[PDB]
Amino acid sequence: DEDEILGALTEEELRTLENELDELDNALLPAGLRQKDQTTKAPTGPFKREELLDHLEKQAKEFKDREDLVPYTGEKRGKVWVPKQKPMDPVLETVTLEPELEEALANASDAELCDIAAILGMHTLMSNQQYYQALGSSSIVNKEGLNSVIKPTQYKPVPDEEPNATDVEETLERIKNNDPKLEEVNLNNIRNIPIPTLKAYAEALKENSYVKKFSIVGTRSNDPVAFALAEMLKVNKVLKTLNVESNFISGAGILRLVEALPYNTSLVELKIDNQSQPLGNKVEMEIVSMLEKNATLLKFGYHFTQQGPRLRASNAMMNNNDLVRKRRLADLT
Amino acid sequence: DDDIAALVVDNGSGMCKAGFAGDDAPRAVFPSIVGRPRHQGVMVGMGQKDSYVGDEAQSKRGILTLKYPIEHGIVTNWDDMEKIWHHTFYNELRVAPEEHPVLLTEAPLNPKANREKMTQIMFETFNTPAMYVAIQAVLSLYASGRTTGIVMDSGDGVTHTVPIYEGYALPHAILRLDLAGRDLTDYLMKILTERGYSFTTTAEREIVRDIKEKLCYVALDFEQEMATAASSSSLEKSYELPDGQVITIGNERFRCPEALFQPSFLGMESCGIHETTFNSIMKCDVDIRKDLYANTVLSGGTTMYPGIADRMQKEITALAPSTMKIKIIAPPERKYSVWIGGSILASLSTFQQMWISKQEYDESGPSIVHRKCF
Amino acid sequence: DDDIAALVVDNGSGMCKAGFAGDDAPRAVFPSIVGRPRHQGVMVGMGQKDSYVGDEAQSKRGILTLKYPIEHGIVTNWDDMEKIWHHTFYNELRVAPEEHPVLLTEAPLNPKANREKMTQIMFETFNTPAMYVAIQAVLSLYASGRTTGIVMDSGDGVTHTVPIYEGYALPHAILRLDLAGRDLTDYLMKILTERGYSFTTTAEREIVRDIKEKLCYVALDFEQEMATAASSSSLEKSYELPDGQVITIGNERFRCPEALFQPSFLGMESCGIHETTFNSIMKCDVDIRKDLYANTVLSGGTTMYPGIADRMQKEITALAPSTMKIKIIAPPERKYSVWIGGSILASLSTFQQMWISKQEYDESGPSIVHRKCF
Amino acid sequence: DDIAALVVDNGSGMCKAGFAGDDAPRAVFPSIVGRPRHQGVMVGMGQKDSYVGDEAQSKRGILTLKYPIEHGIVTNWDDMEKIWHHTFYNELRVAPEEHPVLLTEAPLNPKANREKMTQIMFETFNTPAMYVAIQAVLSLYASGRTTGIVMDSGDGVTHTVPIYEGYALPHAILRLDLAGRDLTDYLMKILTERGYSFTTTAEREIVRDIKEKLCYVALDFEQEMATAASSSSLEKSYELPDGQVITIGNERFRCPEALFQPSFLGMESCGIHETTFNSIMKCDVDIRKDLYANTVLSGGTTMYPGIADRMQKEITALAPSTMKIKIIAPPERKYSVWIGGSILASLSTFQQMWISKQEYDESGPSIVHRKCF
Amino acid sequence: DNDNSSARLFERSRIKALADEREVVQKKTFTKWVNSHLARVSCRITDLYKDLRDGRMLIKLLEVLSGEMLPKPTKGKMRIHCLENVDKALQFLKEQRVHLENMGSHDIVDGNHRLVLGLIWTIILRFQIQ
Amino acid sequence: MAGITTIEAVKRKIQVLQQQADDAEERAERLQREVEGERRAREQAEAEVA
Amino acid sequence: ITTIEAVKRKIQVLQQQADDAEERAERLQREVEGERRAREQAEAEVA
Ligand SMILES: Nc1ncnc2c1ncn2[C@@H]1O[C@H](COP(=O)(O)OP(=O)(O)O)[C@@H](O)[C@H]1O
Ligand SMILES: Nc1ncnc2c1ncn2[C@@H]1O[C@H](COP(=O)(O)OP(=O)(O)O)[C@@H](O)[C@H]1O
Ligand SMILES: Nc1ncnc2c1ncn2[C@@H]1O[C@H](COP(=O)(O)OP(=O)(O)O)[C@@H](O)[C@H]1O
Repeated sequence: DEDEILGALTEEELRTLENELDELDNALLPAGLRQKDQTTKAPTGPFKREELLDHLEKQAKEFKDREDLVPYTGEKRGKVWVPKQKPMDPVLETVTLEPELEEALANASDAELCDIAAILGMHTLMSNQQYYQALGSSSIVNKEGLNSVIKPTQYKPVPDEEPNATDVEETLERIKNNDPKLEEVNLNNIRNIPIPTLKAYAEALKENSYVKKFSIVGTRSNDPVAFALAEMLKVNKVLKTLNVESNFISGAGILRLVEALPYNTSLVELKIDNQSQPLGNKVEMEIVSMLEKNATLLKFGYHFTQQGPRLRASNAMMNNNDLVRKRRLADLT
Repeated sequence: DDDIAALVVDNGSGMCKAGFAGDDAPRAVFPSIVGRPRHQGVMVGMGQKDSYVGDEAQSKRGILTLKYPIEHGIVTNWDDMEKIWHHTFYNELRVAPEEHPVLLTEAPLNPKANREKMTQIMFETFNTPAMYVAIQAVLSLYASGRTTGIVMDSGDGVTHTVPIYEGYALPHAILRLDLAGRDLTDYLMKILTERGYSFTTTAEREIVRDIKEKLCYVALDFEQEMATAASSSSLEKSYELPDGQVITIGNERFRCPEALFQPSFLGMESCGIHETTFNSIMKCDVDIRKDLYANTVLSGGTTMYPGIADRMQKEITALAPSTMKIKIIAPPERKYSVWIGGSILASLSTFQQMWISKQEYDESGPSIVHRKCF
Repeated sequence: DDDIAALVVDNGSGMCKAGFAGDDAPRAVFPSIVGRPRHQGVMVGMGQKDSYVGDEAQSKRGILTLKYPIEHGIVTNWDDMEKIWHHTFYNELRVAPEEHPVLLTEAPLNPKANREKMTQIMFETFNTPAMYVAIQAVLSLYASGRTTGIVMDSGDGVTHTVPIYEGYALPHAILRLDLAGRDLTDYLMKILTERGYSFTTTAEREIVRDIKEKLCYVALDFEQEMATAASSSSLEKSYELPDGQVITIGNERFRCPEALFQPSFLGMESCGIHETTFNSIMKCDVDIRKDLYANTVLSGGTTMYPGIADRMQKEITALAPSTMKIKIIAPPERKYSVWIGGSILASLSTFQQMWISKQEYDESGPSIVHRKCF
Repeated sequence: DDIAALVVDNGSGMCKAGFAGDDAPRAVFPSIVGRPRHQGVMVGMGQKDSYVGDEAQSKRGILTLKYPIEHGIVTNWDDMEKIWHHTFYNELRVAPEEHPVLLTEAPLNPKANREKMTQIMFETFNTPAMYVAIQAVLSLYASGRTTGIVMDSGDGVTHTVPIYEGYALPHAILRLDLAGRDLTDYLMKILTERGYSFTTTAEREIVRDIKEKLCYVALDFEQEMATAASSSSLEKSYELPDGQVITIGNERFRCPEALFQPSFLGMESCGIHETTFNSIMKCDVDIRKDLYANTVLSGGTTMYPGIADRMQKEITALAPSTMKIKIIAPPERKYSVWIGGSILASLSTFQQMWISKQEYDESGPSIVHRKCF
Repeated sequence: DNDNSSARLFERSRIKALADEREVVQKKTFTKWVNSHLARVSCRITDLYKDLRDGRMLIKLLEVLSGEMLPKPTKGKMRIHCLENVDKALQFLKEQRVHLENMGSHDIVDGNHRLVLGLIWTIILRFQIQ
Repeated sequence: MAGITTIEAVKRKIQVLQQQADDAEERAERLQREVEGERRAREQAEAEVA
Repeated sequence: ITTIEAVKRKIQVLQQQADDAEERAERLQREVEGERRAREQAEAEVA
């Protein structure tokens, strides 16, 4: 009875259903615009919080009290389970092997007791490391005891490393000046480097012929920095190693980086490990397929989730290193 | 004719629903909150019958402290459970628990004491004749009408993804991520405090939750959304407070749900929900992966963000192989669908074998739930 | 040139063990874990360094994400292997690898590119004059001291069984099963969830591995031990977390290694280690089986659980005919046996003919490893 | 006219069934029985305990798959009863009580196997008559020539028999246990070399499909190895059921080469060409000349592209120069063991060959040795 | 690969045609039989594969053939109720000594021609009109 | 059993251990006497049958 | 040099003596079975 079911619904609901079926949500509108606004009143005031608190308090005070039909008393109205008890095993036998050996083990401490407990085969009673050092040698080594609680390994403390002392503006100024005595630029783990500043570094290294290695590890770099570096790599002929590990570069940015590899023959090591999100297998397929195009790159640090692209990338690295070996051999003879 | 069937009680982390089996909609919907007088003994012990429950608790937000008895899907306080359950049985449903079987839901990988304690409360306090415990994700797959697919369920305490192929569950591929809407509420407060609106207590918690429900959306592109929000103010909206003051959210509308996809904002070392679904699919066999790609089902109240489905489809298609197709089923009624699953599952004629009757409980105790259920 | 002593390096999935040839024990034992910065914030303790290698990474778990370069005996990350090898050569043995030969180990059934890439990396980045690649389970039999028997090795990445009769290995009877300590650790996390405790991150993985190495044992009879553990709390033991709280594992201490004997707990349809060893014996000829029953040799760090020897003997005695005599040889130093036999192998006078020269590599490329090694 | 008998071919890999006098079988399905692995949480679903035939192959992920026949010997008989029930009642929709049944057997096998089949088919299915025939005799029937040597190769057993003018030589019958399943396992073990991992029973079907699509027999082995090592023009790409793409390459022709060199599997037996030559050489001097020109291939395993040229070249190398070698490989040889059977039940004198119900009732299940060859 | 092509060629043609013609005439006969037996009640089957999918037709056919009462079919439009309706008829067949192989409720629900034809043939052969 | 002592259980195990060692000793002497008797009987039978 | 180390040494020596004792016993048992197996047929042949 479709007509009766529709008549059971409200007529205003029927008109709303017709309007909603005509609207079908808002798929055409973007994600932000598809929501309706709450009220039409303009924003006013610097949000005085105490007025909110006082209004809420008096609103709570002048409220009519709902009275519940049945009060709660915590009454248990069902049968208690009362778990069963067992008669268990009431056995008692004395072994009494030797008056000598009675008194020998009667006054032994628990730490030395656990050695003879473990040598007889109660492996369940104590920990495994304790159990094995008990069986290690013919002497009492066990200090802890079977009853005592086990504790984790502490390993060894590591001394604190000095924080990064490489300043930003002077380094960029020296890079822009083509300084002959600046070869390594380190930017690892520096607080709050501006994105336009990193881009300024990216165009600054375009014309620098004296810096051989670069690193922006842990700089919270993003896709525009990746795009600018990808643009820079085509021009530059001196940079040996680029390190962009531990960043927020998306898959498309990494694709832009690998797409610059055929144009330049000066980069030998590139590391893109530990990114915030996985790149996806399509990006991996593109990376490996057109990294097979390049013949200069030797070291590439990336953990491939799939097996096919990983195998092909390993083969490509093997081929590049074997080309180096072959040209050395041909140069010798 | 079995005493108008059983009762379906979907006790979610932040809000509880209850109703009769065989009905499409739950009869009672109310938050799972216990409100107590805060610190004072003023006005002749004002705040009498100190436990305020449900709608009456949120009515007196100013003069009370609101406590959630369920945190992360685990019962911290059991007296508050049995108070809430008494309120459901007597104050709203107005039916006796002695003649009606009860169906209950729980998270997949929960500590084992919860099932035994729920069985003890059902059989010792409300003396129900029969009871069963199920999983919300299986109920969601029941509500979707399909017998093959992967189910995400994200409530206020827990997110879990399970795969099911042809009615056979794969226990090794079930995942549990502890990133839910409460964390999004806290992150929304954190980013609102930077703008200038500081929200601290439980009344502020309810207000911020209402703001999040009414004004949030999942951006398709995060950096494009940042550029748009910095360039112009068209994305900005206005929210009025109960007293009358009006504030502007603006940049905070899409940053709140983005922590679902990037947990680095929340301060958690975890992967996104899309990575959880993809890893749950990779943990299955080779052949049944394709169907799990074509039957992704969303559920829970958290998935009512606008544009979550298209964004997560884009992410999955970024991860998945390009040969096969990806589709996402996002019913508009999914927030209640878990309960609807119970309304299906208690309605089946073959389920009458699966009830845990009182006679077996009186011989086995609360441990029988480990053998009878799942 | 008797002063030139070769270096014996075993690259296990969990730990790397390096030492000088002709010694009874390895000089350096350290886990192969690479730690990298988290994304929640900047670290406190390191500046220009990009990553931490070895026990330095293990100590600073709270600010690092830990990655294993070896996955199931396969080198997924070759740069991570270069970092591990550099740390081994320069920070633990404190010797220049240019002046010493290097001996390495390998799992039996591997991708063929593993040996080639290993040889190329060693020769190009370390300039060693000679090197060699050997297979682990032959070195185990060298360490045991006999030339006839079956070796069942179980490391941190893979399990493999191989028979040897009078020094002739049978390649058609070698079996490789993917069951090691990492899957046991993951199952231990999954079975520690229902007691209440939760472990998610990689530091939690190391904590769970430390719990497993000290608390787990193999039950002789599974049903009898299950009934005993349900009967009373005699088997329960306590552990101290680094935070300060004390946990009590109880029942699941002997449930973790039971996956080695029933893989269906992990969802895989493979057989246990006892069935694998029996199948490997049945693949050989009829005549030599009588020797192979008498000389079963255990190895690997995974077989360090107490009670494994009697259980394996009982299972094989159930499988094998009644006439035959079975004994299991479990050396007390077996955890380092793969290294120890290597120290034997570099000491033999014939083995000096078997090295791979720098010149031979120079003409023949990295493909010389297939012709020169087994 | 009389009722047409049912021709049922029980192979190690596939089971075929049809009516006598037809030119093709009417039902072909794999001889696989699968059972559920995981647990079922959905209530109200199907409660079937065993998947059989194509239905088991339809759902591989949640099943452990088993073969009731291995190496030409039945190991599980309940699964065989399920196979035959699904063949009769579902695939053909016939009543077995009114149809004679013809069955197919390898030449050398355990004797009791025969009795069991007879003891099943007269008891559970109540057939009025039944008969058992050797595979290679039916293959020679379907070849159309009375004189020849038949080499057959399936998933369980390889066998060569010589027949001269309808007379068989029992002492020259040769059997070898290298067959298709061994090639599948060797392909798995050799695909491990490239890093690809296949372990479960469901993945063995994937490996079998890869072998059927992308394997061929090289005419010269060392030259092919040199060619495959020098260039990458021999590689092919396959798509996994989950969208992964793999590359076989050098493993395409190394797997079938194991048929000619059994030392790859550790077996010390000789190749198939050596087995055929030895079976010819065991015969009398006079009948060898007709046997050299009438070699017949049969079975699915002989469907590798290039097997005929390699077999002819090797046999010509072994044979004396003045004799000429002809390898007869019909294009539909995969069903030859069926087709000749469909011929054999249509003959006039074969109505005098049937093992009747009364004869079995009189002389028990051991009657099959007196009637069947 | 001309011989492999010819083998696939023969496989694609002769086996498929010889099975298809038998299947067509068998289903045409079975439709007539089930329509003659279902005509006593106000029911008719116009398609063998589609009308037996839902399950009411099968349970009514077992009702009229057995002459003996069957439990209430569950009411509902989803797949699960359909699985229930097929499963109850399968259980009723399981009681009265009829032996079935490769029969699941989801096989009839999904619509496999071989299994529904085999089920109808088994009903004709082994079940008793009585 | 809730009430137990480690010393007592260890002591019972020592008892069982010495019982095992003693049993194996009667086993050895048992079987040595048996094999000598059987060898002598076989030799005598062989001589007289020859 | 005390009594407890002597206890550990004593029980360890006893244990390995016991193990060697069952090894020798079972080997001797199988040899005994073979000898009796041979002798009985000789008696039957005498008859
Ligand atoms: N209209 C809405 N838009 C966006 N989010 C919503 C909406 N309604 C509810 N939510 C979110 O859903 C959550 C409630 O989930 P709920 O279904 O109660 O979880 P449970 O499974 O524990 O019942 C709230 O925290 C809120 O953030
Ligand atoms: N005392 C112990 N008891 C039980 N298991 C252990 C113990 N020590 C190490 N293990 C297990 O052995 C593994 C290390 O094995 P290892 O010898 O490194 O394997 P590999 O052969 O790869 O070197 C660890 O992951 C741990 O799970
Ligand atoms: N087109 C093909 N090319 C190569 N090998 C094939 C082909 N088709 C089938 N095979 C092999 O033949 C086997 C099937 O043989 P089959 O005729 O079913 O044996 P039987 O029926 O005697 O058991 C399969 O295992 C497969 O390995």
